[PDB]
Amino acid sequence: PSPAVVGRSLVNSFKQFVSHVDATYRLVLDCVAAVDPLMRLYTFGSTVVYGVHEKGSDVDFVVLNKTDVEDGKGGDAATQVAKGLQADILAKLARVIRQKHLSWNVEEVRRTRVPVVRVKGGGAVDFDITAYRRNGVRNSALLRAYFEQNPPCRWLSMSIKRWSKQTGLNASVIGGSITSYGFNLMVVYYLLQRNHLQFVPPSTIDVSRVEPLPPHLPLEEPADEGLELGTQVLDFLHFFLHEFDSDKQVISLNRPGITTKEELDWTKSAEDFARMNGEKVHYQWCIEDPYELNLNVGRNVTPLKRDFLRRHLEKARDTALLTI
Ligand SMILES: O=c1ccn([C@@H]2O[C@H](COP(=O)(O)OP(=O)(O)OP(=O)(O)O)[C@@H](O)[C@H]2O)c(=O)[nH]1
Ligand SMILES: O=c1ccn([C@@H]2O[C@H](COP(=O)(O)O)[C@@H](O)[C@H]2O)c(=O)[nH]1
Ligand SMILES: [Mg+2]
Ligand SMILES: [Mg+2]
Repeated sequence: PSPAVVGRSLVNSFKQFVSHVDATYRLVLDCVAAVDPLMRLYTFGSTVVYGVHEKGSDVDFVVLNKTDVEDGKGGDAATQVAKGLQADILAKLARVIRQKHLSWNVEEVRRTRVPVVRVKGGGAVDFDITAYRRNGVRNSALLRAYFEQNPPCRWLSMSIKRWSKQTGLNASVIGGSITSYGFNLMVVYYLLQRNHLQFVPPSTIDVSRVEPLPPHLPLEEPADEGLELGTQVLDFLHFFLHEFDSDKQVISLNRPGITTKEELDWTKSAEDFARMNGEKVHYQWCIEDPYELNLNVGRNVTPLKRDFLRRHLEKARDTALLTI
Protein backbone atom coordinates (compact mmCIF):
# COMPACT_ATOMS: atom_id res chain seq x y z
CA PRO A 1 0.00 0.00 0.00
CA SER A 2 1.11 3.61 0.71
CA PRO A 3 1.31 6.06 3.66
CA ALA A 4 -2.24 7.36 2.97
CA VAL A 5 -3.94 3.96 2.48
CA VAL A 6 -2.14 2.62 5.61
CA GLY A 7 -3.14 5.74 7.58
CA ARG A 8 -6.84 5.25 6.76
CA SER A 9 -7.07 1.49 7.39
CA LEU A 10 -5.45 2.19 10.77
CA VAL A 11 -7.62 5.12 11.91
CA ASN A 12 -10.46 2.84 10.70
CA SER A 13 -9.19 -0.10 12.79
CA PHE A 14 -9.09 1.96 16.00
CA LYS A 15 -12.54 3.55 15.51
CA GLN A 16 -14.41 1.77 18.35
CA PHE A 17 -11.46 2.28 20.69
CA VAL A 18 -12.12 6.10 20.63
CA SER A 19 -15.50 5.25 22.17
CA HIS A 20 -12.00 5.24 35.66
CA VAL A 21 -8.80 3.63 37.03
CA ASP A 22 -9.11 5.62 40.33
CA ALA A 23 -11.62 3.02 41.50
CA THR A 24 -9.23 0.08 41.02
CA TYR A 25 -6.38 2.15 42.51
CA ARG A 26 -8.68 2.70 45.48
CA LEU A 27 -9.89 -0.90 45.67
CA VAL A 28 -6.25 -1.99 45.72
CA LEU A 29 -5.01 0.61 48.25
CA ASP A 30 -7.65 -0.89 50.56
CA CYS A 31 -5.71 -4.17 50.64
CA VAL A 32 -2.35 -2.42 51.11
CA ALA A 33 -3.65 -0.26 53.97
CA ALA A 34 -4.73 -3.59 55.58
CA VAL A 35 -1.25 -5.05 55.23
CA ASP A 36 0.57 -1.84 56.21
CA PRO A 37 -1.21 1.54 56.38
CA LEU A 38 2.08 3.47 55.85
CA MET A 39 2.59 1.78 52.45
CA ARG A 40 2.25 3.71 49.16
CA LEU A 41 0.78 2.48 45.88
CA TYR A 42 2.14 3.65 42.53
CA THR A 43 0.70 3.15 39.06
CA PHE A 44 2.98 2.36 36.09
CA GLY A 45 2.94 0.70 32.65
CA SER A 46 0.75 1.64 29.70
CA THR A 47 -1.91 3.51 31.75
CA VAL A 48 0.85 5.86 32.82
CA VAL A 49 2.79 5.88 29.53
CA TYR A 50 -0.22 6.67 27.36
CA GLY A 51 -2.19 8.61 29.95
CA VAL A 52 -5.13 6.44 28.77
CA HIS A 53 -6.59 3.03 29.71
CA GLU A 54 -7.16 0.52 26.88
CA LYS A 55 -9.46 -2.51 26.62
CA GLY A 56 -7.22 -5.66 26.61
CA SER A 57 -4.78 -3.93 28.92
CA ASP A 58 -4.36 -4.58 32.64
CA VAL A 59 -3.08 -2.08 35.29
CA ASP A 60 0.43 -2.24 36.75
CA PHE A 61 0.92 -1.24 40.42
CA VAL A 62 3.95 -1.25 42.77
CA VAL A 63 3.87 -0.97 46.56
CA LEU A 64 6.64 1.33 47.88
CA ASN A 65 7.65 2.66 51.28
CA LYS A 66 8.19 6.35 52.14
CA THR A 67 11.98 5.94 51.94
CA ASP A 68 11.87 4.05 48.64
CA VAL A 69 9.99 7.02 47.21
CA GLU A 70 12.30 9.67 48.78
CA ASP A 71 15.29 7.74 47.41
CA GLY A 72 13.71 8.75 44.14
CA LYS A 73 16.71 7.85 41.98
CA GLY A 74 18.02 4.68 43.62
CA GLY A 75 18.40 1.49 41.57
CA ASP A 76 16.56 -1.74 42.28
CA ALA A 77 18.66 -4.49 43.86
CA ALA A 78 18.85 -7.73 41.82
CA THR A 79 19.98 -9.68 44.84
CA GLN A 80 18.31 -12.77 46.27
CA VAL A 81 17.47 -10.89 49.47
CA ALA A 82 15.63 -8.16 47.53
CA LYS A 83 13.58 -10.86 45.82
CA GLY A 84 12.97 -12.48 49.25
CA LEU A 85 11.74 -9.19 50.72
CA GLN A 86 9.47 -8.41 47.80
CA ALA A 87 7.88 -11.92 47.85
CA ASP A 88 7.31 -11.78 51.59
CA ILE A 89 5.22 -8.56 51.39
CA LEU A 90 3.31 -9.72 48.23
CA ALA A 91 2.31 -13.02 49.87
CA LYS A 92 0.56 -11.06 52.68
CA LEU A 93 -1.13 -8.67 50.27
CA ALA A 94 -2.28 -11.67 48.17
CA ARG A 95 -3.69 -13.35 51.30
CA VAL A 96 -5.45 -10.01 51.99
CA ILE A 97 -6.83 -9.55 48.43
CA ARG A 98 -8.23 -13.16 48.38
CA GLN A 99 -9.66 -12.56 51.92
CA LYS A 100 -11.42 -9.39 50.72
CA HIS A 101 -12.42 -10.62 47.25
CA LEU A 102 -13.44 -14.31 46.95
CA SER A 103 -14.42 -14.10 43.20
CA TRP A 104 -10.93 -12.90 42.25
CA ASN A 105 -8.05 -15.10 41.10
CA VAL A 106 -4.95 -14.01 42.97
CA GLU A 107 -1.94 -15.82 41.54
CA GLU A 108 1.46 -15.44 43.13
CA VAL A 109 3.81 -15.58 40.12
CA ARG A 110 7.32 -17.01 40.73
CA ARG A 111 8.62 -17.88 37.24
CA THR A 112 10.04 -14.37 37.03
CA ARG A 113 13.09 -12.20 37.73
CA VAL A 114 10.67 -9.71 39.38
CA PRO A 115 8.15 -11.25 41.89
CA VAL A 116 4.59 -10.33 40.86
CA VAL A 117 1.05 -11.09 42.06
CA ARG A 118 -1.42 -11.49 39.19
CA VAL A 119 -5.05 -10.64 39.79
CA LYS A 120 -8.05 -11.39 37.56
CA GLY A 121 -11.46 -10.28 38.87
CA GLY A 122 -13.42 -11.54 35.86
CA GLY A 123 -14.94 -8.11 35.11
CA ALA A 124 -11.99 -7.67 32.78
CA VAL A 125 -10.63 -6.10 35.99
CA ASP A 126 -6.94 -7.11 35.75
CA PHE A 127 -3.70 -5.99 37.41
CA ASP A 128 -0.16 -6.84 38.50
CA ILE A 129 1.28 -5.98 41.91
CA THR A 130 5.02 -5.78 42.47
CA ALA A 131 6.78 -4.57 45.59
CA TYR A 132 9.69 -2.25 46.44
CA ARG A 133 10.90 -1.47 42.89
CA ARG A 134 11.33 2.04 41.40
CA ASN A 135 12.44 1.15 37.85
CA GLY A 136 8.88 0.28 36.93
CA VAL A 137 7.60 3.76 37.67
CA ARG A 138 10.83 5.42 36.50
CA ASN A 139 10.73 3.97 32.98
CA SER A 140 7.00 4.59 32.60
CA ALA A 141 7.45 8.23 33.56
CA LEU A 142 10.46 8.36 31.24
CA LEU A 143 8.29 6.97 28.38
CA ARG A 144 5.41 9.21 29.50
CA ALA A 145 7.69 12.24 29.50
CA TYR A 146 8.56 11.49 25.84
CA PHE A 147 5.00 10.84 24.78
CA GLU A 148 3.93 14.23 26.23
CA GLN A 149 6.57 15.83 23.95
CA ASN A 150 4.71 14.65 20.85
CA PRO A 151 1.37 13.23 22.00
CA PRO A 152 0.07 11.83 18.63
CA CYS A 153 2.97 9.35 18.69
CA ARG A 154 0.91 7.29 21.15
CA TRP A 155 -0.98 6.12 18.01
CA LEU A 156 2.24 4.81 16.43
CA SER A 157 2.86 3.04 19.71
CA MET A 158 -0.61 1.53 20.18
CA SER A 159 -0.54 0.48 16.54
CA ILE A 160 2.79 -1.33 17.08
CA LYS A 161 1.73 -2.97 20.32
CA ARG A 162 -1.53 -4.36 19.01
CA TRP A 163 0.12 -5.72 15.88
CA SER A 164 2.80 -7.41 18.01
CA LYS A 165 0.22 -9.39 20.01
CA GLN A 166 -1.59 -10.16 16.76
CA THR A 167 1.64 -11.36 15.00
CA GLY A 168 2.70 -13.53 17.95
CA LEU A 169 5.82 -11.33 18.56
CA ASN A 170 4.72 -9.94 21.93
CA ALA A 171 6.01 -11.74 25.04
CA SER A 172 2.31 -12.13 26.01
CA VAL A 173 1.77 -14.77 23.30
CA ILE A 174 3.30 -18.29 23.11
CA GLY A 175 6.43 -18.05 21.02
CA GLY A 176 6.63 -14.28 21.69
CA SER A 177 9.98 -12.60 22.46
CA ILE A 178 9.58 -8.86 23.15
CA THR A 179 7.37 -7.43 25.98
CA SER A 180 5.06 -4.51 25.15
CA TYR A 181 7.61 -2.45 27.11
CA GLY A 182 10.39 -3.57 24.75
CA PHE A 183 8.34 -2.38 21.78
CA ASN A 184 7.78 1.08 23.34
CA LEU A 185 11.52 1.24 23.73
CA MET A 186 11.82 0.73 19.92
CA VAL A 187 9.06 3.20 19.03
CA VAL A 188 10.80 5.91 21.08
CA TYR A 189 14.39 4.95 19.94
CA TYR A 190 13.10 5.17 16.34
CA LEU A 191 11.35 8.53 16.85
CA LEU A 192 14.53 9.85 18.51
CA GLN A 193 16.77 8.79 15.61
CA ARG A 194 14.24 10.60 13.33
CA ASN A 195 13.99 13.80 15.41
CA HIS A 196 10.30 13.61 16.42
CA LEU A 197 11.41 13.64 20.05
CA GLN A 198 14.01 15.49 22.11
CA PHE A 199 16.41 13.43 24.19
CA VAL A 200 15.73 13.22 27.94
CA PRO A 201 18.47 11.73 30.06
CA PRO A 202 16.86 8.79 32.00
CA SER A 203 18.59 9.92 35.15
CA THR A 204 16.44 13.09 35.31
CA ILE A 205 13.35 10.96 36.09
CA ASP A 206 13.01 11.31 39.85
CA VAL A 207 10.49 8.99 41.55
CA SER A 208 10.17 11.41 44.50
CA ARG A 209 8.38 13.70 41.99
CA VAL A 210 6.22 11.36 39.94
CA GLU A 211 2.50 11.20 40.68
CA PRO A 212 1.33 7.89 42.24
CA LEU A 213 -1.72 8.09 39.96
CA PRO A 214 -0.84 10.57 37.17
CA PRO A 215 -3.48 12.63 35.31
CA HIS A 216 -5.23 11.49 32.13
CA LEU A 217 -3.77 12.79 28.83
CA PRO A 218 -6.53 13.30 26.22
CA LEU A 219 -5.93 11.06 23.20
CA GLU A 220 -7.25 12.73 20.07
CA GLU A 221 -7.88 11.22 16.62
CA PRO A 222 -5.34 11.76 13.83
CA ALA A 223 -6.83 14.96 12.26
CA ASP A 224 -5.32 14.31 8.79
CA GLU A 225 -7.22 10.99 8.35
CA GLY A 226 -4.04 9.07 9.16
CA LEU A 227 -1.36 10.37 6.79
CA GLU A 228 1.10 11.09 9.65
CA LEU A 229 0.43 7.81 11.45
CA GLY A 230 0.65 5.93 8.12
CA THR A 231 3.90 7.48 6.96
CA GLN A 232 5.49 6.85 10.39
CA VAL A 233 4.63 3.12 10.36
CA LEU A 234 5.92 2.61 6.82
CA ASP A 235 9.03 4.46 8.08
CA PHE A 236 9.28 2.67 11.50
CA LEU A 237 9.30 -0.68 9.66
CA HIS A 238 11.80 0.63 7.11
CA PHE A 239 13.98 1.80 10.05
CA PHE A 240 14.11 -1.62 11.68
CA LEU A 241 14.59 -3.61 8.46
CA HIS A 242 16.99 -1.44 6.49
CA GLU A 243 18.51 1.20 8.85
CA PHE A 244 18.95 -0.36 12.28
CA ASP A 245 21.85 -2.85 12.19
CA SER A 246 20.97 -5.64 14.60
CA ASP A 247 24.44 -7.15 14.37
CA LYS A 248 26.35 -4.07 15.50
CA GLN A 249 23.76 -1.89 17.20
CA VAL A 250 21.66 -1.69 20.41
CA ILE A 251 18.30 0.03 20.70
CA SER A 252 19.01 2.36 23.68
CA LEU A 253 17.51 5.47 25.38
CA ASN A 254 20.62 5.86 27.57
CA ARG A 255 22.51 8.08 25.07
CA PRO A 256 21.36 10.09 22.00
CA GLY A 257 22.85 8.67 18.80
CA ILE A 258 24.29 5.20 18.32
CA THR A 259 25.14 2.60 20.97
CA THR A 260 27.16 -0.40 19.72
CA LYS A 261 27.20 -3.93 21.10
CA GLU A 262 31.01 -3.69 21.28
CA GLU A 263 30.98 -0.88 23.88
CA LEU A 264 28.56 -2.89 26.09
CA ASP A 265 30.29 -6.24 25.57
CA TRP A 266 27.02 -7.67 24.28
CA THR A 267 28.86 -10.07 22.00
CA LYS A 268 29.05 -13.83 21.18
CA SER A 269 31.65 -14.27 23.93
CA ALA A 270 29.26 -12.52 26.33
CA GLU A 271 26.41 -14.98 25.43
CA ASP A 272 28.59 -17.97 26.54
CA PHE A 273 29.22 -16.34 29.93
CA ALA A 274 25.83 -14.68 30.12
CA ARG A 275 22.83 -16.13 31.99
CA MET A 276 19.60 -14.57 33.31
CA ASN A 277 16.96 -16.55 35.25
CA GLY A 278 19.06 -19.78 35.18
CA GLU A 279 19.12 -19.51 31.37
CA LYS A 280 20.81 -18.06 28.29
CA VAL A 281 20.73 -14.43 27.35
CA HIS A 282 20.87 -13.67 23.65
CA TYR A 283 22.48 -10.60 22.08
CA GLN A 284 20.84 -10.89 18.63
CA TRP A 285 18.31 -8.06 19.10
CA CYS A 286 19.66 -5.71 21.72
CA ILE A 287 17.49 -3.33 23.69
CA GLU A 288 19.24 -1.61 26.56
CA ASP A 289 17.24 -1.08 29.72
CA PRO A 290 17.35 2.62 30.72
CA TYR A 291 17.71 1.68 34.39
CA GLU A 292 18.52 -2.00 35.01
CA LEU A 293 22.17 -2.96 35.05
CA ASN A 294 23.41 -4.84 31.96
CA LEU A 295 19.88 -5.97 31.08
CA ASN A 296 19.05 -6.65 27.43
CA VAL A 297 15.28 -6.36 26.94
CA GLY A 298 15.38 -8.63 23.85
CA ARG A 299 17.42 -11.30 25.67
CA ASN A 300 14.76 -13.84 24.47
CA VAL A 301 15.17 -13.09 20.81
CA THR A 302 16.78 -16.35 19.80
CA PRO A 303 18.38 -16.46 16.38
CA LEU A 304 15.09 -17.92 15.14
CA LYS A 305 12.87 -15.29 16.77
CA ARG A 306 15.00 -12.68 14.99
CA ASP A 307 13.90 -14.49 11.76
CA PHE A 308 10.17 -14.07 12.63
CA LEU A 309 10.69 -10.42 13.57
CA ARG A 310 12.23 -9.63 10.15
CA ARG A 311 9.64 -11.87 8.52
CA HIS A 312 6.82 -9.90 10.18
CA LEU A 313 8.35 -6.46 9.72
CA GLU A 314 8.05 -7.18 6.00
CA LYS A 315 4.49 -8.55 5.86
CA ALA A 316 3.34 -5.61 8.04
CA ARG A 317 4.48 -3.27 5.28
CA ASP A 318 1.92 -4.71 2.83
CA THR A 319 -0.88 -5.54 5.35
CA ALA A 320 -0.88 -2.09 7.11
CA LEU A 321 0.23 -3.85 10.33
CA LEU A 322 -2.44 -6.58 9.77
CA THR A 323 -5.42 -4.26 9.07
CA ILE A 324 -5.90 -4.56 5.26
O1 LIG B 1 10.91 -6.28 30.64
C1 LIG B 1 10.08 -5.41 31.30
C2 LIG B 1 8.69 -5.50 31.17
C3 LIG B 1 7.90 -4.59 31.87
N1 LIG B 1 8.46 -3.63 32.64
C4 LIG B 1 7.59 -2.67 33.34
O2 LIG B 1 6.20 -3.05 33.27
C5 LIG B 1 5.45 -2.03 32.59
C6 LIG B 1 4.27 -2.59 31.82
O3 LIG B 1 4.69 -3.80 31.20
P1 LIG B 1 3.93 -4.44 29.94
O4 LIG B 1 5.02 -5.04 29.09
O5 LIG B 1 2.83 -5.32 30.48
O6 LIG B 1 3.43 -3.22 28.99
P2 LIG B 1 2.18 -2.18 28.98
O7 LIG B 1 1.50 -2.16 30.33
O8 LIG B 1 2.77 -0.92 28.37
O9 LIG B 1 1.17 -2.66 27.77
P3 LIG B 1 0.24 -3.99 27.77
O10 LIG B 1 1.02 -5.10 27.07
O11 LIG B 1 -0.01 -4.28 29.24
O12 LIG B 1 -0.99 -3.51 27.04
C7 LIG B 1 6.49 -1.40 31.69
O13 LIG B 1 6.09 -0.17 31.09
C8 LIG B 1 7.69 -1.32 32.62
O14 LIG B 1 7.61 -0.20 33.52
C9 LIG B 1 9.82 -3.55 32.74
O15 LIG B 1 10.42 -2.69 33.45
N2 LIG B 1 10.61 -4.45 32.08
O1 LIG C 1 11.31 -5.46 35.03
C1 LIG C 1 10.13 -5.73 35.31
C2 LIG C 1 9.53 -6.88 34.78
C3 LIG C 1 8.19 -7.14 35.12
N1 LIG C 1 7.50 -6.29 35.93
C4 LIG C 1 6.08 -6.58 36.30
O2 LIG C 1 5.76 -7.98 36.21
C5 LIG C 1 4.82 -8.25 35.17
C6 LIG C 1 5.31 -9.41 34.31
O3 LIG C 1 6.64 -9.21 33.80
P1 LIG C 1 7.06 -9.82 32.35
O4 LIG C 1 6.70 -11.29 32.55
O5 LIG C 1 6.20 -9.10 31.32
O6 LIG C 1 8.54 -9.54 32.21
C7 LIG C 1 4.64 -6.93 34.41
O7 LIG C 1 3.30 -6.74 33.92
C8 LIG C 1 5.07 -5.86 35.41
O8 LIG C 1 4.00 -5.42 36.26
C9 LIG C 1 8.17 -5.13 36.43
O9 LIG C 1 7.60 -4.31 37.17
N2 LIG C 1 9.44 -4.90 36.10
MG1 LIG D 1 0.77 -3.69 31.58
MG1 LIG E 1 2.76 -7.35 31.48
